[PDB]
Amino acid sequence: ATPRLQYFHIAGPGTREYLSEDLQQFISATGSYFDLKNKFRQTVVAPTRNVTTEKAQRLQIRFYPIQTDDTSTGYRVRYNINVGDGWVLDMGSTYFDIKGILDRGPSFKPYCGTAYNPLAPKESMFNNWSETAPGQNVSASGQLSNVYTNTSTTKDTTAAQVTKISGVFPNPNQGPGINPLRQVENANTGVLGRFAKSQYNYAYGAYVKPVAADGSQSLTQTPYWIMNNAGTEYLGAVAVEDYTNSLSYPDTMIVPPPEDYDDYNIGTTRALRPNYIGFRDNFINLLYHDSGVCSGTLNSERSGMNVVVELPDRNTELSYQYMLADMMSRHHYFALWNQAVDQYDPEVRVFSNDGYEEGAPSYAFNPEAVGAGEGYGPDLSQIKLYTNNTAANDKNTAVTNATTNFYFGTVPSYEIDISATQRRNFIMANIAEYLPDRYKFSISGFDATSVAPTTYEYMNKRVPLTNVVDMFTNVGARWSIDQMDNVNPFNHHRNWGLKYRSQLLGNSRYVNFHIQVPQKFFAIKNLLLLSGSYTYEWVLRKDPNMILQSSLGNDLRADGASIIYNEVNLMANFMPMDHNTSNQLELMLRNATNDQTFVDYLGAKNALYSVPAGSTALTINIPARTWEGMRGWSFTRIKAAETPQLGAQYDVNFKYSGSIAYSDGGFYLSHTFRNMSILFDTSINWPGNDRLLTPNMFEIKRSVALDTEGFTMSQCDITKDWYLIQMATNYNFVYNGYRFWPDRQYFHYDFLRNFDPMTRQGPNFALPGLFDLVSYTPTTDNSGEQPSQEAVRNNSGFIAPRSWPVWSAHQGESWPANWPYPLCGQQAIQPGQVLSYKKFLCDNYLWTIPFSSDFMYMGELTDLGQNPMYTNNSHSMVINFELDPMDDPTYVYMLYGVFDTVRVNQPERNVLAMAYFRTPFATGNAV
Amino acid sequence: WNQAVDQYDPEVRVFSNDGYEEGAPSYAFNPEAVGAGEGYGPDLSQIKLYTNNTAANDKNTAVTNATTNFYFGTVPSYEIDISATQRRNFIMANIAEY
Amino acid sequence: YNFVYNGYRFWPDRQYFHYDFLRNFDPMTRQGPNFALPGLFDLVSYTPTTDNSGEQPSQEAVRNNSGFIAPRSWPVWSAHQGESWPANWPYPLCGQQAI
Amino acid sequence: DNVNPFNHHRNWGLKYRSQLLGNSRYVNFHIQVPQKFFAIKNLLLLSGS
Amino acid sequence: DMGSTYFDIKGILDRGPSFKPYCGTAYNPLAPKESMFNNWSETAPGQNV
Amino acid sequence: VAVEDYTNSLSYPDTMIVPPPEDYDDYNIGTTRALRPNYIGFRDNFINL
Amino acid sequence: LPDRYKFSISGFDATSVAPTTYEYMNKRVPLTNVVDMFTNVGARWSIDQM
Repeated sequence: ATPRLQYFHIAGPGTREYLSEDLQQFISATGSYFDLKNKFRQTVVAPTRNVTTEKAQRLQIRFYPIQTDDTSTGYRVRYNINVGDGWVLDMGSTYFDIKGILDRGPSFKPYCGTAYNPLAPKESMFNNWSETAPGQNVSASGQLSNVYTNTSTTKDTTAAQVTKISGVFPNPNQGPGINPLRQVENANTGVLGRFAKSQYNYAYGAYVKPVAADGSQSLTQTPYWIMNNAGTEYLGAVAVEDYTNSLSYPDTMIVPPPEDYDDYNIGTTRALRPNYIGFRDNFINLLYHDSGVCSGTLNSERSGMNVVVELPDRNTELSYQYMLADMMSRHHYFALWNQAVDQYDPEVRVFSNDGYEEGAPSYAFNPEAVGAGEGYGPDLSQIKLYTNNTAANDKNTAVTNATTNFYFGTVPSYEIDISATQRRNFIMANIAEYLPDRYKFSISGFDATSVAPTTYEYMNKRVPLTNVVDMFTNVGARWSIDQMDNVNPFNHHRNWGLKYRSQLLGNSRYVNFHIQVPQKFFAIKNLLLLSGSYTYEWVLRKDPNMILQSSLGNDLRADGASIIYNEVNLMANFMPMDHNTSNQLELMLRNATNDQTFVDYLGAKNALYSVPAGSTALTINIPARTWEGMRGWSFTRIKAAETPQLGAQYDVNFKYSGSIAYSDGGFYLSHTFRNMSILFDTSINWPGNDRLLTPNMFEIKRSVALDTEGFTMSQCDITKDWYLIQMATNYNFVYNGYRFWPDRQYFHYDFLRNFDPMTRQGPNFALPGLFDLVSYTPTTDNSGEQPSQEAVRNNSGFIAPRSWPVWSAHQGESWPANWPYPLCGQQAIQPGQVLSYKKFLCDNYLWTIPFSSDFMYMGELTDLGQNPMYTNNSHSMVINFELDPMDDPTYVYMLYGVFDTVRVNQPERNVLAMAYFRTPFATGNAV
Repeated sequence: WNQAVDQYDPEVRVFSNDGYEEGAPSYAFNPEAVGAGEGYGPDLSQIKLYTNNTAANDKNTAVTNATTNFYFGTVPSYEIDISATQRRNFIMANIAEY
Repeated sequence: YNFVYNGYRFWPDRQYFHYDFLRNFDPMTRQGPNFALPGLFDLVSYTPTTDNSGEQPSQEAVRNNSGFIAPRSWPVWSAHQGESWPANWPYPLCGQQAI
Repeated sequence: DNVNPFNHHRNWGLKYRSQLLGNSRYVNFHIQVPQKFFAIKNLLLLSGS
Repeated sequence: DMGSTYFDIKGILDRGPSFKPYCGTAYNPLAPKESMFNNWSETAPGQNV
Repeated sequence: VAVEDYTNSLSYPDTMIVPPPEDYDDYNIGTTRALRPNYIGFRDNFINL
Repeated sequence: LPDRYKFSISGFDATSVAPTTYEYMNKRVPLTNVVDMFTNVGARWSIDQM
């Protein structure tokens, strides 16, 4: 409070108490148009007393396990958090510092495409050399680039280069080195090259590990002479290296032609499917949460009873996902808690087929501007240039030696439309490659039942059908491919969150990971422990499918993935606040009238109801209950293959490593709910007041083709009833008018941000014309040939055959396309020959129904949750579903509305007691 | 409410002519790596391969039958500047068209 | 962000600042081959010859995109030349044939 | 500069609006059009006919 | 309020020859990097050409 | 044939010649590349003005 | 890339012009192997030379 500081308002009183009172009224009055409040400084002074100890105190304490007890399924660690008096510990700052060794398995490509000769054409060959015995029957094809301007008819100019052949001198990188190739003479140039003796001659992805520090892929180089039909004339030399055993094709696969074409055709080489095997969002599935058989244990010393009890019907991971997404936007990337949300490519899921950016005719010209590619026109290779006679208007003088090139026509070029070429490459690799297995076929060397359908090389060696999706697939419609509307979009190499999460571990599969995992159990997520000695043990998963997330969802255990935890230490930060006040703080927190209370953010009992493949309906009957504070219902359906056994130490039937929609918020099956009904008693419908347009059921969607009375809103098949339910729940205003609500777009799990209605038209088949020339059923035979796909004849001569795998070389001839019936234009099909396909996708939403009498949010403890007709009187509801029938077993992830709270009471030193209470479902059993 | 505001492309209205992304000379090669497009240099179509003699530094033995093509020079290719191509197609189909 | 003892968390309230911590703090990780081993010859050279000539023959040891780009000793923006060849430099850090 | 920039195929709003109806020129459209007149845009009508 | 006071500066700026406002070139940009614009090399008109 | 003398009337603005090495200086002209894109605008907030 | 990872183009020579000049930066092509497609092919990794 020095007067020198006070004069400049650095440690002075403050603006409100030193300015003239009239001035404060003036600046406030004229504060909306003439702001003067920034011209009078004010400084906020720190407490500077009774807030921090001078005692030598550790600011950040590392806790290392007393006991470990490693096992094959989990990795337990037992800590002992000693909090002295005057110390106050927040478990919000507690986390597990985990460092170990991570093997992400060979099924891990951190990059699309290949790294070896990426610019090489797929069906290229690296200077072939195929022989039976050295010097015996030999076949060889390659470019001979290097020149040495030899004087021929003798060995001296050639043998000099041959003596250099044995080294790296052939040097495949260097070529002719002459820019005008026209200037070189055929008899005074010399020929050099370097050929490879190997099996599987493919330039694309060809890798031969070096043996010396200067290129030198091989140590033995037998030289061969090049001579014309006569042996007298010396023409060139050849270097040959044996790559039969030294050659490999990492991150690439051979796509052979069909079995009838296996001979006299080597097919093409394609890079393996990119796969990212990084950790999951927020380190989900890394601690044994939600498991009552292998839970953690936090308890004090005086009170030996464990205060961390976990139920198999709660969801710790998903609750954190919802809590964090409401706390902040999910597009923020926080690498500490590995906070990278699972996000697909919006251009890939809802495939807005807008054709392609049709531009001017674009060509690829010669390296020079002179040539005769497809040399139509007169030869002009033997012409003679004569000087003109301006008086006689004719030739007068012949030029002595006119060395002229002088070809005919424009620059020889090959035409490409990149905007269409890249469009099909985008469609057929970011969309086609992720089709379901039922729309794929083997590659003429692969056989089913040899490996499980959840392995990496199974997914690589099954090319999708080329007509189920292509450039013509609903050419003008923003339409998510209905063939993959039920395919997990987060299992995609464009999943930027997982893409970031995998690259935080490195580009190799041998990762010495060091990570920090937050505590997520709601009772101890933000617990503020007072003085005392606490022991807090927790067990960590070792399942590669659980702890690691693939971008393909393959079985990581079957792909050799594994993890070893070396050190798992517990970090805690302690405020160095004055012991005279922290004991006061801990004493006003030991007082029972003011003790910590924590709720699970999800607030939902979690029940998974099996729905088999062919089934389309599900009945959820429940025993008699009081529903004393129920919040409502939330439900989506999750594939059983993507959902682990609940409360399982180690799930053996779980052979999937993509995005577990149960654990995280990666919901993608909010569609495929036709309708649902609620009956609290055997026959008492919950709405039961003619609230809805269909009072006895929650008709989520109805087909617009069969629609007669309407009941479809937002230009899709969702119903008026269901649309009102969602907007009323999330946004609290439907009776004042439907509107968009930008205040909740950040939430990443609300309705409007991801409710995507789409519409296409499609030709009406089963008509005299309109033959539906696209086959969706593969022949599921060993050969990589699908003749049923050869009826589309689009891009006929410019793409690979439709029966062939897509990534094979093009062949055919230009031919009028026949398949895509023009739905628009002046040559369009008849208006009676078209249909409508109103549809909607809604990802990451998890449909909610509030247990509120007007469906509008009016408090966490809803309108009817305290209505003493349910609270006082027992009821046993039955919930009836009908769903779009899928082809694989799925659950129906039904989330009720529960008030799962904890009252943490710490009456004495190191006496810790937690009381758990859940209002509708207090017993927490299997329902 | 069919709420989708009319959005002109800002890169189209105010044409910020930043040229094009000039990289290395881009080349489109033959489907194979072997070809004789613009067949400059010696033909090498009727050649015969001879085994070497290390001691004599010369030809010693002819190969029985060498089915080889052995074209001259680098891999035949056509040069295309993708970035300039896209820039012009963008201009003509987005600015010149309208 | 004035809160560390209650737990490390992302703070979206300061991501506009253009000079705060979490906006521009970018951790990254790579693995790389371990050279100074019997194999793994480190076929990339980082020291140019520093001569008047426009040739760097020490760069000719990567043999990747052999017949499809300019020679590695040549300036990058020269015409492509060479012959197709299996690449040797980039040691596979992943996949079946990973080191 | 004096040509309507919203009459462009890169009109993302218009592209979305046209794609909401389908890929054909033959549309069995079903839409919900709001009321915009200010007197009755937000009028709270009491009981009555 | 000197918050509104600024300097209305106008003058002649020469940014120098070291100024390319655009990546790439503007003259035959689609031309291949090593092409020739229809060569004609001679010693004298009608001589060695 | 039409021949025009551009010996002194021709220039290569915004482009530079990237010649091959001296071992390839003859019998090869290499390629040409545009100069590095350089923007010489003023600084942010007219800093250092 | 830094000047220490570049070289002259067989026509340009150092010490002829200041290193802080434009045509010095133009006429110094960088080394092609220090940064290329294969440079940490799977890693989100800022180039340690940059």
